[PDB]
Amino acid sequence: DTKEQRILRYVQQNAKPGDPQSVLEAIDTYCTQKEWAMNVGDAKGQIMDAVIREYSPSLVLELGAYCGYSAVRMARLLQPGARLLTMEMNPDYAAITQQMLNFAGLQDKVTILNGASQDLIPQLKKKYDVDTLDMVFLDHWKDRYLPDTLLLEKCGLLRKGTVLLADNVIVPGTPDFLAYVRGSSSFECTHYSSYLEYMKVVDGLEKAIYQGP
Ligand SMILES: O=C(NCCCCCn1ccnc1)c1cc(-c2ccc(F)cc2)cc(O)c1O
Ligand SMILES: [K+]
Ligand SMILES: [Mg+2]
Repeated sequence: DTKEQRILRYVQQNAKPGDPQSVLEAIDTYCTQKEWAMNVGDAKGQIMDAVIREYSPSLVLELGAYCGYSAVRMARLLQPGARLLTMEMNPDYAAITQQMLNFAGLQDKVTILNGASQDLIPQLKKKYDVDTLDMVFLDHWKDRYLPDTLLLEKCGLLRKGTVLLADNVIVPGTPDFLAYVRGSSSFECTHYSSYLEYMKVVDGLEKAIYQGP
């Protein structure tokens, strides 16, 4: 019995099917009262919501799904017809995320891609019929934020205005990614100071808007 299975069971028994807000509230209650887990959380989640509402992206890519908390958070605010693709290397987490989206009634808006982001990103154009991405949410291996951002550019997946939103830039931290985007004329950066999910520890989101080559 895993922590991720316990979170999914808790949602199924304490939230309303087809109600994404109740799913988010149940995950946040479980993680504050029972066991911490690496979901983006409500503090950083409110900043995510404000970014999503500002840009109303039609196609979002997420790197790292975990239990589907951030996928539910983003997908619930997407416009009819807009889509989210989420890459998850851990098959057990991918199965939890699929069941979380199904319970939230968001399954038609989100596609889980099982595998490594370094292998899946080069297949987006030809296999998944992607042209360019409107937004990317980075929440996977912290040492992969920079290489995958460089890979997205190489693959022609970024366009002028693509919004990169990165979790955990302070804790655990993404020092090479932060230094790179903040020092590059190809990105316009904004830091949103906040708190590590379910903890009185400072963390933050970085928004890095791609400006073209
Ligand atoms: O490691 C994290 N995420 C990546 C999980 C593996 C992704 C693998 N993958 C998925 C797809 N392709 C590759 C993470 C960790 C923490 C944290 C903070 C404080 C602490 F004391 C311990 C941990 C907080 C988060 O918010 C995080 O996201
Ligand atoms: K999450
Ligand atoms: Mg995170």
